[PDB]
Amino acid sequence: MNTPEHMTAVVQRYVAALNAGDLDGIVALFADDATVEDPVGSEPRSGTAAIREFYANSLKLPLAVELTQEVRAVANEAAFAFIVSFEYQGRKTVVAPIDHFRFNGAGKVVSMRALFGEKNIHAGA
Amino acid sequence: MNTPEHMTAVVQRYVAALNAGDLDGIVALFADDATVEDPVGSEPRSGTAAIREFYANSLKLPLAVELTQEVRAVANEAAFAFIVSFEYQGRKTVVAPIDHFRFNGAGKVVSMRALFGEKNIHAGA
Repeated sequence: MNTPEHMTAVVQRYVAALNAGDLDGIVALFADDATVEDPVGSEPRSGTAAIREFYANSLKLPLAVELTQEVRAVANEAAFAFIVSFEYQGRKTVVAPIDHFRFNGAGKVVSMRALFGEKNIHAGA
Repeated sequence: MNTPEHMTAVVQRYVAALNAGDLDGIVALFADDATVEDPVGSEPRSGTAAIREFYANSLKLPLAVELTQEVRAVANEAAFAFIVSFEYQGRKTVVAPIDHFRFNGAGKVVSMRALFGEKNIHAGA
């Protein structure tokens, strides 16, 4: 049963798994036929193996991710604002997206879409 | 041409029109065949006349709306966090949703979805 409480719990488990580099913990949140479109507009990775590799690549560098506002949960859907920070060659970068999950009956994520553009990437020189 | 700058400008014009109770200014932002789903899950109002009435009802009470974070704009889509505040019978209420716009080629809004649930409605007693 998809209650706002469950969907909010899932967003928190997702954010925490990213921080820990827990690939199994992230993949376990998705339906086997789920899709990920990161960022919006590109072509969606489909299925368990594609999704795992995507995150395996994202987690090449250590990410510090945190929710910046309350999670919005309603009718099998959740949206949340957060920031992902990482350093590279002495430069600290902060990506500030808004993600959107859609859950299935079983309470698993069937689709994920990360919305952010160049104006949401904040890196120094 | 839908540039992030245009889409961000539209979100700002939308938020300002709500604050002013400028119904023509809000409706002018949408495509004639646009849809509004407020909140997510319910049934979408379709077309210019339905959309105008919806907002005419929302604007029964004076709304104070403000963007709380940067607007996320990418590939014909924009998402933003904001709060709508209003008073009623001595009670101040704050709704904290995340809206999602999808633009057409002409740069007009073809669809709007407001995502927020009971946990995003913050009223006193």
